[PDB]
Amino acid sequence: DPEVTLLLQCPGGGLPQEQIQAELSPAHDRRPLPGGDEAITAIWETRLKAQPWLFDAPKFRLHSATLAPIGSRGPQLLLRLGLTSYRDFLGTNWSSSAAWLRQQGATDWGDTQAYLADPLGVGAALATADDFLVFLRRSRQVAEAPGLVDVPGGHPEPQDLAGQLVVHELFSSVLQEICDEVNLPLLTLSQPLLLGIARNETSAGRASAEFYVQCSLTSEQVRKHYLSGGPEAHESTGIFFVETQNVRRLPETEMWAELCPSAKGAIILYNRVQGSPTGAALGSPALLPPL
Ligand SMILES: CS(=O)(=O)Nc1ccc(C(N)=O)cc1
Repeated sequence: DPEVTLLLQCPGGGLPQEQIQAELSPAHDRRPLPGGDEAITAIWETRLKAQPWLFDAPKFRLHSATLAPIGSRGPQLLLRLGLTSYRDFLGTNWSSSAAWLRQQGATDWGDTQAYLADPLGVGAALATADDFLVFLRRSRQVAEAPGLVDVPGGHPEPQDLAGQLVVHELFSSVLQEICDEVNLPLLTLSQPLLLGIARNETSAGRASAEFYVQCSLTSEQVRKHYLSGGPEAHESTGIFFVETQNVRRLPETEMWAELCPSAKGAIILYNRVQGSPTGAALGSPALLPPL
């Protein structure tokens, strides 16, 4: 699967908020473009002259993530974060010359991402009480991945001492994205666990944090809540459910070619981190069928 690369797989079946540190520093920001940031301003001006209702918004930028030695006490992950914006994304990762910026970053900084906005996404493997994962169909009229299958998520907007507030906003934002798009009550959702980080190589390597969330409602109750909002309550055009039993072999199905890269990342990390049992009981042939 060339359109997705794993940057991080979390240990212990996934990390809770209390085990993650963030360092938010201007040292983690995008580098100014070789010919000046005027090229981003020019793309933005041109876009507003066709769509004058568009607005900019701040975003978190992922610089890097370091995992502690496995089995250790204390914080298990450090996230190095800077700040970016929707405007900087449209002028870099979304630009037709994004591959040229990646090559110049390798040359100048030894870092393919140095000249890229790289806004941080969040996504969820959302499981129902009757053991299904939740999937959403994208509109065929949108600019990125039209008509493809997605999972719930988004790109969080800002507002270990500033750090712990940033980790809280990341975990908070995946729950808020589930409530806004699936129309679920917040009290039906578990605290999220971080499964890992995946990169979208079709969007010049931008990364998404992928989380596991468990809902106390059944698939039928989740569908009712989603539909009861009506067409204006969601950006997606449909919802559907796959048994967790069948998610194991999803990359061998015709569904796999319809999944957007960030949803592929969520399902690969769910299979590696929540699936794949390590012990004798769940490992037994009747419970883990070979092939
Ligand atoms: C049309 S989209 O599928 O919502 N794609 C996006 C990609 C990046 C950003 C960002 N973090 O600036 C926001 C949205």
